[PDB]
Amino acid sequence: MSYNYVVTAQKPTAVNGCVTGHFTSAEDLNLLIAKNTRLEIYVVTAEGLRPVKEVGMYGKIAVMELFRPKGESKDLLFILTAKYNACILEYKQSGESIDIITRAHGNVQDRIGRPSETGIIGIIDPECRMIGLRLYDGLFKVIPLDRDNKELKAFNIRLEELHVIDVKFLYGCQAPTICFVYQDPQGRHVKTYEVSLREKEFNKGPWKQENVEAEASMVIAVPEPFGGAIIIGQESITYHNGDKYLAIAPPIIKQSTIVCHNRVDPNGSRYLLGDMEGRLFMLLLEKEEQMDGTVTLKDLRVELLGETSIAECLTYLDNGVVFVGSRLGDSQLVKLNVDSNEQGSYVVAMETFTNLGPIVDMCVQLVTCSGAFKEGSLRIIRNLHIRTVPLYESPRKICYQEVSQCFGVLSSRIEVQDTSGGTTALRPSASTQALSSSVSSSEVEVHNLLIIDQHTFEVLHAHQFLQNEYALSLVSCKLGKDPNTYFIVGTAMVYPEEAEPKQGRIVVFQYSDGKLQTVAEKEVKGAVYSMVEFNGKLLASINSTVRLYEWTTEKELRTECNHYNNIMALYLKTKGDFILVGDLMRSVLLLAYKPMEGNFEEIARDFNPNWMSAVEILDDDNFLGAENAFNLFVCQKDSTTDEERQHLQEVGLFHLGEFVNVFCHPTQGSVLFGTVNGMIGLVTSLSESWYNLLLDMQNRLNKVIKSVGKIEHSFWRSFHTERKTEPATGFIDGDLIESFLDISRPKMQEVVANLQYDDGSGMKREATADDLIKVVEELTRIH
Amino acid sequence: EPGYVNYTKLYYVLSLPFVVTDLRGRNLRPMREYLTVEQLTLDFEYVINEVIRHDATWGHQFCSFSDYDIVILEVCPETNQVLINIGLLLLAFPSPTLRPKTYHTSLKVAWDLNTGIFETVSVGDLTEVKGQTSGSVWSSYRKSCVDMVMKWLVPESSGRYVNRMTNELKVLADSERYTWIVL
Amino acid sequence: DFLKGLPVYNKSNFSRFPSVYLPTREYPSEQIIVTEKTNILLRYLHQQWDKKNAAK
Amino acid sequence: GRMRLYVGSLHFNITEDMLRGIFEPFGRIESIQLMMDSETGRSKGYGFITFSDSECAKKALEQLNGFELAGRPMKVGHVTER
Amino acid sequence: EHVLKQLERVKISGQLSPRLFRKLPPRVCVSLKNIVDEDFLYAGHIFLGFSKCGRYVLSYTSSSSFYIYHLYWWEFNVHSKLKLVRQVRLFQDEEIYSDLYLTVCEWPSDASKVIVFGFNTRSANMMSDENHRDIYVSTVAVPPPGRCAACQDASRAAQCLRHGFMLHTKYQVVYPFPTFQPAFQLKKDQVVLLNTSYSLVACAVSVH
Ligand SMILES: Cc1ccc(NS(=O)(=O)c2cccc(C#N)c2)c2[nH]cc(C#N)c12
Ligand SMILES: [Zn+2]
Repeated sequence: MSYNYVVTAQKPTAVNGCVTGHFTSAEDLNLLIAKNTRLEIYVVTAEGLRPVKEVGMYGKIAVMELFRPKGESKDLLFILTAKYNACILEYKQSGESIDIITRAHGNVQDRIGRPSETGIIGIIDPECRMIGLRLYDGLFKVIPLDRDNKELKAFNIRLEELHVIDVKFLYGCQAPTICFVYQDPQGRHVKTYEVSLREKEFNKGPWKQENVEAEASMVIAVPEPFGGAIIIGQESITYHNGDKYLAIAPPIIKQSTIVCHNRVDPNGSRYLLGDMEGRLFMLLLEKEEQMDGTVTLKDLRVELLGETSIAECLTYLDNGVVFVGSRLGDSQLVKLNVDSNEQGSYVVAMETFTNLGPIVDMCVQLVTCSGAFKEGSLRIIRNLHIRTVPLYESPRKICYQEVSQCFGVLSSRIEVQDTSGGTTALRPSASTQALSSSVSSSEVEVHNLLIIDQHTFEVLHAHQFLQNEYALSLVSCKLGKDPNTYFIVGTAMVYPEEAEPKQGRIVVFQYSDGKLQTVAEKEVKGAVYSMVEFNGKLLASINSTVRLYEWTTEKELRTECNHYNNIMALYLKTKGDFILVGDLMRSVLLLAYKPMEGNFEEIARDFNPNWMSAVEILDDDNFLGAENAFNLFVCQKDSTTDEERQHLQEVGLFHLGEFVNVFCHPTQGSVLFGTVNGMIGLVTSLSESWYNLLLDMQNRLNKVIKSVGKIEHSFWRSFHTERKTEPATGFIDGDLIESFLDISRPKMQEVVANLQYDDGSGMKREATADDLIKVVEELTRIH
Repeated sequence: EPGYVNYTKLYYVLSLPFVVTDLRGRNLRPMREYLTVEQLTLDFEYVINEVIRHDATWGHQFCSFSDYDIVILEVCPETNQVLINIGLLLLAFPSPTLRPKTYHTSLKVAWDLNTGIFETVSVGDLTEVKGQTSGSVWSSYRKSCVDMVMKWLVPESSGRYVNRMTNELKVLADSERYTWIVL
Repeated sequence: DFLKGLPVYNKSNFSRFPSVYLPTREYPSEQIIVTEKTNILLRYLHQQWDKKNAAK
Repeated sequence: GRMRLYVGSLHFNITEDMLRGIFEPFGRIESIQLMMDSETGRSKGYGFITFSDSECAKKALEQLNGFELAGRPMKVGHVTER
Repeated sequence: EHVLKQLERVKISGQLSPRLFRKLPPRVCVSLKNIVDEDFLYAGHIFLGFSKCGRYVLSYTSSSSFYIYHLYWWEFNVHSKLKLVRQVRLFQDEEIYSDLYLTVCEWPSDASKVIVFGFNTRSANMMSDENHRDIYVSTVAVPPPGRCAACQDASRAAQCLRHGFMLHTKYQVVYPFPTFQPAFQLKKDQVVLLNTSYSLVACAVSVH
């Protein structure tokens, strides 16, 4: 049996959402930030953002909206988790005492219904009559907002439009009305429906359905006096309101997709628009006052303000200050000013907040390949101390070469196909600013192998791969009886005509005297997804085949053996003669290289359906897996008939709540992992007795520590997929047990009350608060 | 408790007839002292006569019914409710505006599996079958059942699909793992 | 320019320039959120036939 | 005599079992083959129904051709048989 | 959209689901001829497809005055040969004098059992009888996924009740012949709704 302990080294740093409003007091202007499971509460003060409290929710925050139903002196918070836990939260302060009250809570999941392509959408009616939720295709969930009833009986309304892109509740409506963009075989359309709480149905919307741009991706509900809706596309911006229909096709917006918006003015006169390239625009709604008192929208105008980090969300704060919530790069506080600078920009950065996400690869003290596109960087983490190395392009893979005192970094940069012959770069980056550079022999991605100095992180050399060649995998090792250490790169030919790679290369490089020399090339008939040093041989995975290569005295790669039983062999990890193969669609499998046989042997496979993200070998008998549903699992050789030995058993299950892209090596062992949200964690093994004590301690802590939104810890950490839900097993939440040191002394005594149990290799203890304090403190020293 | 419902329970270890066996051929041990077989029946004939008697406004003009066609419109596993549509060929006198005529109607009935108790949810209007054949009426009826299920069709998750396999096929696909067996 | 006159909630906010919440044993709730158990097709037919019953 | 019919202009979610239910009341059916896309993993919108009797297949066409099944007007016709 | 462009999106988004790889071609294509055991060439199996988990691939036999039906479970491993796991005799002690249109179904969440619905175009008696049709339905237990403690207890080459039982039933339907509705009939896990044209029967088989 396998017992594991998972703890957070670095909490998530990517910003998934941000809202402004009056949550703490009616007077306080608050900033609320969602960093996966984490909710950060701030007060906008003279000095900037004064932190109030950071609360960890037992769920991935999917909906975070402030609303004020009548009778409330302050805004209430609505939260929906990825596991469909819904809650209405109230902030309460009594002198120095701070409490987050759960006004209402419950799970709003449906057994029927398939999660929608554009994900969970949560909207609140301007007149706080109801909460609207788009969770599944074909259904619209409505939570009636009634305060004089024991339960908020939520119901589903059928939606004929099975593919909705975005939806919002409209302003200035006598009847609650939703406005949404949907897709069907005739294209994209904008439609409205009135919501009847009495009849539990939709009624004909205020204005006729209108046909829209093929890539119309977001709806903006414009407040009164304008009313109506703004629909943002790839090439156009339109306004719709019953009679009115305005359309602007500004060429400025054509190059990049607008992905976020934020209302500047309470009346919706100005909106901030953020695109994929990090550009910031101002959408202007020019008004016309009517003599009947009403105000009509006369024209729309967009103007480029400047550049910010690639924004996931934007929130205007106060006095021209805007918070840029970034997912792919560092978050910012930016200042808006009417006078342009040296480059003509109206945006000036005030503060920068480090974001490690997405950690797409890492090295070991810790060196990550962080961010993407212009936000691409390297991050050096030690005792936490963080150093950032800007690349201004996408880092893909990293490897350390001790003998060369340098790192090997695969990277990609975007170039544009122009009026002229070839393609040209849009921005200067690491691959175009190296000390020396080379090119291979025998919008688009240009792939490079970067040689970066281990001390200064200076880009010493940049080797550009062939036209349409993508570098996928990277290793630094010595092969065969050859004493030299090489940078080995696995590639694929990505053409603008085909879908699957049918060609690729394995290229052996040697770095000397500030330059990279091509030692050898080996043609493959597919994509070289992963490569690992394996007992002085090269283990590589080409499409669906795992292959072992020998390095000859002739400095050539000679294929030795192949294993063909894979769908997409994306991940490889080895320990001795054992190979752990991770499939994008077919779970994991264990192979063994048979030295006296010169071939592989399929030892055992995990027969469970799992879409893998990363794999790791804990020990000779325990294998760690991370999948697409944000769960961790541990496989073990079934401990007998040959068929029984050929079956890997999932003995450990745990809902992590993060997407793992890289695993790398009291408690035994230390496997560090990097995630999409920039969270860094540690997985370690426990003895049976250590696990038993820590598990009893978890159950005791859960009876004392309360959850915001009243989400059960056990429910949160339960292994969950669209196929099954099972309670977490063989896994200890290190974060929960560590929190014992942070609870008051009277609460510690109630946790350790009539606890002895502890079978430390034999017999029973008699546990006090001080016994466990010593236990938890030794555990905090693992990271 | 009701007369329209019939429930039978039988236990095993080594109305419809059951030839419960192992993988070889042994008919196991039929007793009530392990395997558990359950059989909850719903008599259409009773339901039809009950719904016409109490829930059809035209119930006074009804004479007798001929054939009937039962098409399931919905199965709710969370509430254990089966929504069945009952296609019906009957004989009835018309409105005072006699002479007995053949008509066709639809009876929507919700059937609870926990209680075994049915509930009537819709009584159709008596529509005349003027010189339409028996096949003409059942084809049009089923077409309306198809029409309704398609209208109310809400996509289900990946993991809750009822797999259906039959070969009289060019490829055998494993959708979730993008694997095909070419025949 | 149309960047002049940005919203001012308070001038005393940017002209100048977080603690973890561990909820202690304290639990006063108010309401619960529940989903309508009955099927949407059934609810609609129930709704339409009950309106036909009202048709006096 | 034995007659084969062409059924077309069908909604892609119309199943073989649905087609059987709609056509079976007219007479005995020897075979039904709804054409499927190997690459989509969904109906092509057309197929063939083979009645045991020619007069039974004639009445199925007379009563179903040009009439809407799930909003799409069904196209029921004859076939080569040569 | 190139598979590698799709895969890069995954690494920076953390959004990997099959309903995204929906439009791309199959990753692996293997011909039935290259994975089928040569001794089963003379047998003439009719391959039905994959079980919900990609582990098994099922097939049937319509062997012969009466017809005998058999259900097979083959272990699938992409290019490797199919390995026969389970062979069961469908519709026990039942003499079928006409070739059945059989369908093998699987419940939404219950992977323990499968249902085999076989029906003939029209019932008989020697002579074809136009007013009736025969429905044959069998509930078969699937092989154990791993090591089974109850299965280990055996006296001959076998399988416990949970991972080795079978259920059979036969019923006559009349005009209009009831519609086959497999998705609704098995919407509730472990229940089969069977329209016998005179009543709807709810059939629950469960091992404890
Ligand atoms: C009216 C009707 C409904 C449903 C089915 N079959 S099903 O239960 O397998 C099903 C359920 C829902 C959607 C689909 C799909 N695509 C299939 C029918 N078979 C014959 C019918 C007739 N007349 C019929
Ligand atoms: Zn068993």
